[PDB]
Amino acid sequence: QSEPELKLESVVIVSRHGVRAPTKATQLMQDVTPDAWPTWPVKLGWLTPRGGELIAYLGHYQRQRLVADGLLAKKGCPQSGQVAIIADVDERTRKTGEAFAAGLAPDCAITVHTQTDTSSPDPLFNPLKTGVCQLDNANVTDAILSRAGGSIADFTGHRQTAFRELERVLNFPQSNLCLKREKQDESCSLTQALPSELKVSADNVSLTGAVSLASMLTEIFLLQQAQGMPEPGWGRITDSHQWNTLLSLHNAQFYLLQRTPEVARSRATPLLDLIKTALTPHPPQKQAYGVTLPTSVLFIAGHDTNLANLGGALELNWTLPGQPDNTPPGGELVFERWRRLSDNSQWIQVSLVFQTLQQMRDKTPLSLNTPPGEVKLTLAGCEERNAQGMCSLAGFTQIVNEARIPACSL
Ligand SMILES: [Hg+2]
Ligand SMILES: [Hg+2]
Ligand SMILES: [Hg+2]
Ligand SMILES: [Hg+2]
Repeated sequence: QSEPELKLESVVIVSRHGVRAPTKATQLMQDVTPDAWPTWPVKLGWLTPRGGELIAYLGHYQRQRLVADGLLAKKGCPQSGQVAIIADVDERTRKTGEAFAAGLAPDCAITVHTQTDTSSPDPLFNPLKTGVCQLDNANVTDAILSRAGGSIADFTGHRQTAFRELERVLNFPQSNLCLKREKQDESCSLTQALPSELKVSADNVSLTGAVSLASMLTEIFLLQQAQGMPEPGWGRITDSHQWNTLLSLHNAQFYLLQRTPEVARSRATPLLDLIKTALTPHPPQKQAYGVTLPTSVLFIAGHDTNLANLGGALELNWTLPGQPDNTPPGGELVFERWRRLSDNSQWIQVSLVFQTLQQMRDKTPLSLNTPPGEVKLTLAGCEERNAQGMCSLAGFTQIVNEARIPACSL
């Protein structure tokens, strides 16, 4: 029988937390719609039990997947120091680490390690926020505007179709913001009512106005859908074309703020370093958290921003069939190191594993027979590839070494 020419020796998964309740409930959010936003079963920004289940499903699937690839045993708890789970200090990331462990190795109680001080932010997930390093204001301002086509105005102008679709779902025309409009000489418009400005600081970048509101609102509609709520968007979202149109406003903000190299490289350095060191063969040592690397499987519970920063820094681009959000809840950036049996050469493969919006909505259990969506990624700047199109260890290491910003390493 034909035998595999490659052998999986290491897996590093950077995952976004699972489905959570919206992070905010502001006055603006209520003024752009005459309707009442549905309530959630958990606290704002917290993981919902359903979100935990969905993550557990992926954990269940990865276990079956890894067993078939021979990296994890089919029975029993993984051997000590074989599986490592790290998570940002947030409740939602911590719980995602627990949901994955429970799904990967039920009743095994794998430890979810986090930074010791959980009341302070973890630089691993954003070195800017803690001051490890800073953004070049002028340079970042120029790069974002450049990618925006010169101005945020031209940027939004090109997405008015998506913006009017959002207004339709919000019944924005009968909203307070619209009704108490002073300049009613003109038609109600989200981009007009809320001009979007680019704000760049040493430790942060943001978009004010309709761009960020739209990006948040559309994500909330997706969350309702994934959460299984009766009628996401008050029942005004009836087809896949509408889902994509709405979410495009979300992916668009991430394109500008999280994918832009001038922000991405810096923001992803700590993770880039952890990933490379975890994938590079070495004797069981550390990098932080009281966890030994290298190992066999490393699961990192983070955020969508991290997935986008890594994509931008590694020059990885993707679209997920059946999933309008490019960095969906539970979404996994999978890094694997395979060894070519023929000559013992090392190769790295990158994928994006995720549950389609329907698999979330229907809470469909995952397995080898019913796997989650998956897209094999190609490192744009990698020259030395193998038959399967994987990048060589050396090639990948070169890519990581040039993308990272040393001043931002931990
Ligand atoms: Hg720990
Ligand atoms: Hg190490
Ligand atoms: Hg490792
Ligand atoms: Hg998102």
